[PDB]
Amino acid sequence: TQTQEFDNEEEARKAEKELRKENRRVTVTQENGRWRVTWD
Repeated sequence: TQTQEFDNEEEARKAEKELRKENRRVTVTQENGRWRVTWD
């Protein structure tokens, strides 16, 4: 469990699609904006 924030270039969505193929699981959360993808 590790909070990694990304750009607003939408490479957080790329990171969802990419890191899932290697990392345990990523959790994309734009709570009040700010693409905070917490990967395990």
